[PDB]
Amino acid sequence: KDTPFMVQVKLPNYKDYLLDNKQVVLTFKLVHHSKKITLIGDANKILQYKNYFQANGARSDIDFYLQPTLNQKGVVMIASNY
Amino acid sequence: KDTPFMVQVKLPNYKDYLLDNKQVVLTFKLVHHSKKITLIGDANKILQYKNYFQANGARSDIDFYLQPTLNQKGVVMIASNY
Repeated sequence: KDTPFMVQVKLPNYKDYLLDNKQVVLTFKLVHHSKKITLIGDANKILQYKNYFQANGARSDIDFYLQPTLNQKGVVMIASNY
Repeated sequence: KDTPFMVQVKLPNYKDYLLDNKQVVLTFKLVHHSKKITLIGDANKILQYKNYFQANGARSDIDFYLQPTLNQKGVVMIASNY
């Protein structure tokens, strides 16, 4: 069956991210295949990302873990199928 | 411009991996996008994988890192574009 994976990607400010079409498509393929998503960064930034994926169809059986940080630039997303 | 990534996948023994076409194709998609590949597992097994990726990966700019362990169940592969 599917190869167990963990993918960590470095994402920009939510605003700039929406302007990077290739990055947006990549993150949605990641979410599509994941059962666990962790977002690390400023609390408001990671909420933007969480809500955006959920607003666009992310299943309720995907577990989102928010790790707020202080004075950290950007967002880190970790996606896993286990 | 490309999203910085690090992908960690769990692979079976080399001889079983060769029979999983979907897993073979996935690992070469990883190789094709990576600048660094780390293989963690039994010294003989991670060498088989390294040689396979070097011979058939069609990339000349990848740095391969070997981490021998005493684990006998498969190997862990970490692929990154930084």
